[PDB]
Amino acid sequence: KTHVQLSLPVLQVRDVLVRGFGDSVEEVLSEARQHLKDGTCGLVEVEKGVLPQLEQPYVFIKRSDAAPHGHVMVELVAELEGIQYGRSGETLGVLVPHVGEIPVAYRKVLLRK
Repeated sequence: KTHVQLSLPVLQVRDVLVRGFGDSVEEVLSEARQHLKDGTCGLVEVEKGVLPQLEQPYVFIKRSDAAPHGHVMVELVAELEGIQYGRSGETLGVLVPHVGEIPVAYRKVLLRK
């Protein structure tokens, strides 16, 4: 399938134990997709002071469309030193590994895989 319905655990930035997916734009996008597939991916909602607490490169989920079965359609965009790789809509949050942190909510998304 080109798209997959996922329910992403929303984590508080100060709870996150593993604060990025790796060391290159290509690696973080790769790892993010693997974790999304394995159900081991969390979402941090971006506000003032969140991103500097996480590790670059960042992986964003961004709205790709204006929501089948409650699931907002999203795609992945990476960022490193203020350059983005991809072009998409509004940020829903930054993806991080989920290693058992207790979430505050779930974000239902339809991921272009």
